[PDB]
Amino acid sequence: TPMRKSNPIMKMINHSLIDLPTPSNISMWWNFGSLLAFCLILQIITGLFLAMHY
Amino acid sequence: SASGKWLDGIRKWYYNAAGFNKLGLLRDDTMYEDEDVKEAIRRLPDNLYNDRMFRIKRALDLNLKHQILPKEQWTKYEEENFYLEPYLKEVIRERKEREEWAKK
Amino acid sequence: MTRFLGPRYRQLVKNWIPTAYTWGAVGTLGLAWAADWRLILDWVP
Amino acid sequence: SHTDVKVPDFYDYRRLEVLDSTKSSRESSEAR
Amino acid sequence: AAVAFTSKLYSLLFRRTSTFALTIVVGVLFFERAFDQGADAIYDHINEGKLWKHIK
Amino acid sequence: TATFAQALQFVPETQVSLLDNGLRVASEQSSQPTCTVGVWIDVGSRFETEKNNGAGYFLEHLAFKGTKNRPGSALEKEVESMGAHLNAYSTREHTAYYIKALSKDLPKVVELLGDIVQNCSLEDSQIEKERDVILREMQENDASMRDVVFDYLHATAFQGTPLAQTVEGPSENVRKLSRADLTEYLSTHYKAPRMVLAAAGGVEHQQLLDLAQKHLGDIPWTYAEDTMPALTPCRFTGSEIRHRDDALPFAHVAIAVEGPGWASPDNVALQVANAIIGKLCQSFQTFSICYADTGLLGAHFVCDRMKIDDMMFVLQGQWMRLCTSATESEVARGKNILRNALVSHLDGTTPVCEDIGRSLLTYGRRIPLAEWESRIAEVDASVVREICSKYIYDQCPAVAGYGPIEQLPDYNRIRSGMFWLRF
Amino acid sequence: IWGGYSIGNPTLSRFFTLHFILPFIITALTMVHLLFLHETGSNNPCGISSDSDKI
Ligand SMILES: CCCCCCCCCCCCCCCCCC(=O)OC[C@H](COP(=O)([O-])OCC(O)COP(=O)([O-])OC[C@@H](COC(=O)CCCCCCCCCCCCCCCCC)OC(=O)CCCCCCCCCCCCCCCCC)OC(=O)CCCCCCCCCCCCCCCCC
Ligand SMILES: CCCCCCCCCCCCCCCCCC(=O)OC[C@H](COP(=O)([O-])OCC(O)COP(=O)([O-])OC[C@@H](COC(=O)CCCCCCCCCCCCCCCCC)OC(=O)CCCCCCCCCCCCCCCCC)OC(=O)CCCCCCCCCCCCCCCCC
Ligand SMILES: CCCCCCCCCCCCCCCCCC(=O)OC[C@H](COP(=O)([O-])OCC[N+](C)(C)C)OC(=O)CCCCCCCCCCCCCCCCC
Ligand SMILES: CCCCCCCC/C=C/CCCCCCCC(=O)OC[C@H](COP(=O)(O)OCCN)OC(=O)CCCCCCC/C=C/CCCCCCCC
Ligand code: HEM
Ligand code: HEM
Ligand SMILES: O=C1C(=C2CCC(c3ccc(Cl)cc3)CC2)C(O)=C(O)c2ccccc21
Repeated sequence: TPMRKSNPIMKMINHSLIDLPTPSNISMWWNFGSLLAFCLILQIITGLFLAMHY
Repeated sequence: SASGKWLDGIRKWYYNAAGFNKLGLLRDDTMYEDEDVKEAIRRLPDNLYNDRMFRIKRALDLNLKHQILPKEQWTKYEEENFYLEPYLKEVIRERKEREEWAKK
Repeated sequence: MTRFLGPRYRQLVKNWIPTAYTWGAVGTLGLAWAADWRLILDWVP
Repeated sequence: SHTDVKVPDFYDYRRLEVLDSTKSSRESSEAR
Repeated sequence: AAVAFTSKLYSLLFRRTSTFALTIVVGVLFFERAFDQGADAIYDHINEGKLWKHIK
Repeated sequence: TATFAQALQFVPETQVSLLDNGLRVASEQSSQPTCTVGVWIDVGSRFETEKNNGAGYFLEHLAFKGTKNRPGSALEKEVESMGAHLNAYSTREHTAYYIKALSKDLPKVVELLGDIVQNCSLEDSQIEKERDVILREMQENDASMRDVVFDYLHATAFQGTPLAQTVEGPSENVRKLSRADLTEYLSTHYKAPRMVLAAAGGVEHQQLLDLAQKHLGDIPWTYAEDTMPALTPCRFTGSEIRHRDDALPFAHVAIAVEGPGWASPDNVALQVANAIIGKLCQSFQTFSICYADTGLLGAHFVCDRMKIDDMMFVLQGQWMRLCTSATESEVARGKNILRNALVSHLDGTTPVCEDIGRSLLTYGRRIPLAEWESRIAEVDASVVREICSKYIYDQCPAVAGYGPIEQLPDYNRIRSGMFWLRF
Repeated sequence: IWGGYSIGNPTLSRFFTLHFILPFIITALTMVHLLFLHETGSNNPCGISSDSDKI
């Protein structure tokens, strides 16, 4: 087997976002979840910094 | 009476507005696969099953390519085939019978 | 639904009524004991 | 074959509540 | 044969889980009060003369 | 035209009589050219001590091997020249010898039947031949797995009590039992007031009674010195026996609780319950096994090794369902199944004769089908709920398992399955 | 919730503690959300089953 599939943590990552089967025909409306996650991450980082002065 | 021609007129209008014919698809192709529909699809003979699968893949490819078939190849309202209805009616009868047994 | 109208369902509900009102008693008394609800607890000797 | 089967004795562990046998079986069960 | 105490206790109260639970809430209601009163009595008694409740 | 229940009135009566020595004669006449006649005896393995456990099976092996009046194979040749059949059996609690024959042969039949139970020739040579045969029959694994698990169940449930012990007994005993033991066994247990002479078919009752006085009336009746052995009273233990062997294809499992015995009424309702219960696995059954004062009430199944847990879950869930939530519609079906079984069993003379004998030993009397029908008609969902709760709900079971039984749940997990937290 | 007779200093620290802790609960629940999603897979614009054309 490839290391991609050798191990539980790695195999969960693989089933999540490498070898996951996705529809071929989904449109731009399906991009907004990943942007939501990005926004959450941005907020947490900028907040941890602000926190140290408020 | 005339009422038949009138109702069929509005029905044809609604069919052209829906536009799955532009993708080369039949009406029975467009059902959502609940439990009964999946069991009806299980019962199909091989030729119908294969035709359905290819038609659906072709529609998906077109949708990927933001395109449609040539007008010459659209599904016409007057010569369509409701190939799945009969099997579905039987599946639903069977389920109804079992329910009715379950309340006695 | 319309499915669950019939003899078996009536019999089945009757089978579970007592357990239902016993759990009701449990929940009521517990709530009262937990919130020192005087409206009920003032009647306990 | 199997017919030679016999559970070994558990006398040391069993409760006195069944050894003092002057009471029907199922009533004992209830007490325990 | 021998109607014994724990057997009556099993058959009346503990056999059914709802009633077991009800028994438990009812027991805690009364245990709480009895236990508090006993403890407060002991405490008060250990150090009479030094608490401001009575000096008041 | 009649109703079922009305047809039950046309079934003929069972006549019963007594001899002076206390042997009872029972018959049902059915106007046929063929008949079954036997002797049933109120003796079995639960009257044997560890010193002679296995004596009755030994005696059964050389019952038909010769009498004084008919040395050796003469008896066999006379049975075979009539065209008749001869059979026997032995149980935890009963023993039986019967013959199938033409109705013309009743005088000879009874004669032979009396010659067998009073005048067997226990010859040393034949004893040693049977000893070798039984040892050979025990050496190799000549037992079916079903028998193995049911023997294990009796051993764990009735441990420390005579019912735990098997009919065949241990091998250590058959290599050590003597003629003295056999003759003492017979002298102590084979007494007239413990015997029944039963007949079904084209047999007239008074003729049978005359023949019984002629050929069976000299059997003694005076129990002497109360020579009968003292033995331990009944007790049931919640326990498990596990025999692991991961090379066998499939796992066998048996689980019971304690039943009420022959005498109680409740049995009827329980049977109905059984019929309601009886996919995952290959094979499954429910059972009731009755004794004088106790019994086993439970189920037996075979599974692939990866599907034992689910199956136990399903079974215990059905039990809890019946205890808490039964309904009328299913109960009706179970009653009909039970009716069909009762009437189907009693077809032909042999089963009927057998029923007469067993009934007069267990009940003291033949119970007619009409009475059974009246008892069945009274059951209803409320009765089922009540009685199932009375014997199954929150009880400790006896468990036995044989095979690849790693996945058989732990005993605490099984015990916790006997009750519901939501009830 | 006020910790007093009115809005005041004791309420602001409560707002700040809660605002600090909630985003991480949001993160965990997002992971559960996606776990649930990946058991079936994504729907698509046509509303018909896409198992013949997965990439
Ligand atoms: C000082 C500040 C400066 C700011 C500068 C900002 C610069 C921004 C640059 C952005 C560049 C983006 C490039 C993206 C490339 C992506 C390529 C791709 O794959 O795209 C796929 C994606 C489509 O995805 P899809 O897979 O087809 O799926 C979508 C549908 O499912 C498909 O379904 P369908 O096929 O059925 O749909 C067909 C049709 C459906 O059509 C309809 O529904 C009908 C529409 C009819 C409209 C008619 C005219 C209007 C109405 C008039 C009605 C009459 C009124 C009468 C009144 C009477 C009164 C009496 O829809 C379309 O075709 C839509 C195409 C156009 C999309 C426009 C996107 C606009 C984005 C705006 C961003 C603004 C924020 C910027 C930042 C600001 C910061 C301050 O997009 C495209 O294909 C188009 C790409 C090109 C877009 C260019 C957008 C440029 C915007 C410039 C804005 C500048 C001004 C900002 C003002 C700010 C004010 C605060
Ligand atoms: C923190 C420190 C940590 C580190 C410590 C370190 C040391 C740790 C060492 C120890 C580690 C232990 C590990 C866990 C072992 C677990 C074993 C196990 O699962 O065995 C499986 C065990 C083995 O059986 P099996 O072989 O699987 O057979 C399955 C059969 O179906 C068997 O059938 P069955 O009929 O016999 O049993 C089924 C039934 C048996 O249970 C019952 O029927 C009832 C049991 C007693 C009554 C409990 C009622 C609780 C109701 C919810 C709370 C409200 C209470 C009243 C106040 C109302 C306030 C408005 O149970 C269920 O169906 C499960 C749910 C039961 C509760 C129903 C409510 C569900 C929703 C819960 C959330 C509610 C939130 C909102 C509340 C309202 C708004 C505040 O079977 C079970 O299913 C056991 C059930 C265990 C349930 C536990 C429930 C706990 C949660 C209670 C609520 C909490 C929220 C309270 C919020 C505030 C309001 C009061
Ligand atoms: C929202 C706030 C207010 C909530 C108030 C809650 C009110 C209800 C309280 C009920 C308490 C008693 C429930 C007993 C249920 C037993 C079920 C069971 O399975 O038992 C047998 C089981 C297993 O027993 P077993 O296996 O030996 O045998 C059981 C078999 N039968 C039933 C046949 C006898 O026993 C347990 O292990 C149960 C442990 C329960 C522990 C509960 C701890 C107390 C938690 C609640 C009180 C604290 C509330 C604080 C509120 C503060 C508000 C400011
Ligand atoms: C001192 C100044 C800093 C110097 C920095 C130097 C390093 C610069 C960056 C180098 C990046 C790494 C490039 C090479 C990676 C090689 C990975 C490798 O060989 O593993 C591949 C192979 C792939 O797996 P399979 O699919 O099973 O292969 C089967 C093939 N049929 O193995 C793996 O699974 C990957 C293993 C990854 C190992 C990565 C090691 C990284 C080491 C980094 C050291 C950095 C040092 C920094 C020092 C700073 C000053 C103190
Ligand atoms: C922090 C908030 C949220 C995050 C980070 C998040 C994240 C995601 C992501 C990454 C996906 C992958 C597919 C896609 O991008 O479309 C997704 C799908 C989905 N989300 Fe969420 N989401 C959030 C909130 C919500 C809300 C508020 C709803 C509904 C009210 C919702 C419902 C769904 C559904 C139904 C899907 C799958 C639908 C489909 O695949 O067709 N989510 N989400
Ligand atoms: C979903 C995640 C978050 C959202 C939606 C969010 C939202 C907000 C908003 C709207 C404000 C006020 C903006 C303003 O007054 O101009 C704010 C302020 C603040 N947030 Fe965040 N926040 C998030 C995460 C975090 C995290 C993880 C922290 C960690 C400490 C944090 C720390 C702060 C602080 C210290 C302030 C006050 C500073 C200021 O007002 O500029 N935030 N937040
Ligand atoms: O973007 C995703 C997606 C995921 C990609 C990775 C993202 C992500 C966000 C943050 C980090 Cl640190 C890593 C990955 C989370 C969303 C995911 O699980 C899907 O199932 C999916 C399906 C259709 C279209 C898009 C997606």
